[PDB]
Amino acid sequence: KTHVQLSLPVLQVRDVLVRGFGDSVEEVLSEARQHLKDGTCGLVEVEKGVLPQLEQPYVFIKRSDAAPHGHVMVELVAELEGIQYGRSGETLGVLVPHVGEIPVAYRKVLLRK
Repeated sequence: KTHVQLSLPVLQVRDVLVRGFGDSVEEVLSEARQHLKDGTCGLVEVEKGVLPQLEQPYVFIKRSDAAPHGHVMVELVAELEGIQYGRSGETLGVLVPHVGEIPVAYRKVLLRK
């Protein structure tokens, strides 16, 4: 399938134990997709002071469309030193590994895989 319905655990930035997916734009996008597939991916909602607490490169989920079965359609965009790789809509949050942190909510998304 080109798209997959996922329910992403929303984590508080100060709870996150593993604060990025790796060391290159290509690696973080790769790892993010693997974790999304394995159900081991969390979402941090971006506000003032969140991103500097996480590790670059960042992986964003961004709205790709204006929501089948409650699931907002999203795609992945990476960022490193203020350059983005991809072009998409509004940020829903930054993806991080989920290693058992207790979430505050779930974000239902339809991921272009």
